[PDB]
Amino acid sequence: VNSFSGYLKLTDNVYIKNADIVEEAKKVKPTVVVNAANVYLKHGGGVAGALNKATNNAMQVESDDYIATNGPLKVGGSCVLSGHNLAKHCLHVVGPNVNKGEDIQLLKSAYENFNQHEVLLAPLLSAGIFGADPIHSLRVCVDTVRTNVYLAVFDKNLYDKLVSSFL
Ligand SMILES: COC(=O)[C@]1(CO)CCN(c2ncnc3[nH]c4cc(F)ccc4c23)C1
Repeated sequence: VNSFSGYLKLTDNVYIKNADIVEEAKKVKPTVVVNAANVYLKHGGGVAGALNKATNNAMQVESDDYIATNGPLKVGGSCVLSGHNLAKHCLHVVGPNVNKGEDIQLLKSAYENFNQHEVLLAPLLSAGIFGADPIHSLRVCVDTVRTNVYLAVFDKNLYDKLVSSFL
């Protein structure tokens, strides 16, 4: 038993809700919140800009030190950093950005990072400003993640569509 509430169950291990991940994170304090990161951990907009704003820019400060030490992430890769006031940990995962021409097949590799964590609160990778089809992203999520994932979908219209079209 865990503290996530109001989710619809899609599969044995995947759950979905219409929610603001920042507010969902603020109430649940999950062990892991996933950020829709880029390779530079520049949290300017989308989910990343919202999560970072909710941390009063502490996420960005921590991220800049991470990059200065380690260099950029790989597309499809991830790193674990602090969850600040939102979660114990933040798993920064880089899905491919279609608006940069990145290979959508890397989306499966991106979701594989979730399997290193037993339970996660997450957005749909490569959705939103990353330019992928959220329905495809949901399919890859279901077919790749084996751990327990609670997907927060900000847009109510999109949430309803994802549910109605789910196979
Ligand atoms: C149509 O696709 C989308 O909604 C996205 C657009 O890039 C992709 C994923 N995403 C989010 N997903 C779950 N919670 C979210 N809270 C947010 C707060 C913000 F200020 C901005 C975005 C989100 C957000 C936004």
